[PDB]
Amino acid sequence: GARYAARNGGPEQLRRNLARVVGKPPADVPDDLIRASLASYARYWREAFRLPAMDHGRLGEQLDVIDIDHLWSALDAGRGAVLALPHSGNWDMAGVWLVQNYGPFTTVAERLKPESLYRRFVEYRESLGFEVLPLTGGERPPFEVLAERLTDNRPICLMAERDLTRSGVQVDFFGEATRMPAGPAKLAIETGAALFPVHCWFEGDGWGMRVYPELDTSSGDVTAITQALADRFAANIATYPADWHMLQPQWIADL
Ligand SMILES: CCCCCCCCCCCCCCCC(=O)O
Ligand SMILES: OC[C@H]1O[C@@H](O)[C@@H](O)[C@@H](O)[C@@H]1O
Repeated sequence: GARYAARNGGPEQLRRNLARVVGKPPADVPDDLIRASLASYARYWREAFRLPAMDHGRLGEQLDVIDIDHLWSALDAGRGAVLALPHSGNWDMAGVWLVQNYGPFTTVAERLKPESLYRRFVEYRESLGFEVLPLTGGERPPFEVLAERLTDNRPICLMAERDLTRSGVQVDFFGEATRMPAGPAKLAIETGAALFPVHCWFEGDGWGMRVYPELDTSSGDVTAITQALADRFAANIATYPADWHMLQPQWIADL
């Protein structure tokens, strides 16, 4: 019921999510923003098609990342780093930038059906240089392989603003209840890795990317950490609202 509806969407569900971003009823969401959001949504897929075929050496030299030194200094400190970002802009282009300026990083992939579809997504992201760990059905437990990368002073990247299963962390998101994955907060606690909020967007015909100051994981409270994670994502999504490709149900109430 809710698990099926939670993996559907389209322009109608997009309006309901952007309604929270702008703070207006669904019918009052600007028609120009919906068009910009669908246009941004189309661009990611248009780029995801040709991204494995482009000159990644060019992309790494010419694209920039705001406050990238936040990540370098944390890797210079031997701590590892957790990069948690929302589904905004082109994050596969951001990974390309990291593969060229640092090297391969690790991530997790939901085991989609059919398997052939899942196989294609692995190939796609592996052809970009990412390490893809199966969230289920794999050889090793995903949470524990990632923890090894973090204590090994390596970066992992997690799409970390949506997880509407029984195991999601409930947080406030534009004043309403949603659920986000616990992975990012739990991995910074258990391993001490630096937890950096990350945001990607479309800067004209280019790509905008930014690393934000790492969150305080001193409390060991997954909710308090994930809530600060939600606060940062909401602050960034509000700046580039059209570049947030959330056509799926996001908030608990819409299920
Ligand atoms: C310094 C900024 C670098 C940001 C690098 C972002 C790379 C993220 C790539 C994520 C690919 C996997 C997306 C879906 C995974 C899932 O289902 O959780
Ligand atoms: O975050 C997971 C989502 O990532 C997007 O880039 C697409 O590949 C979706 O099919 C997938 O469900």
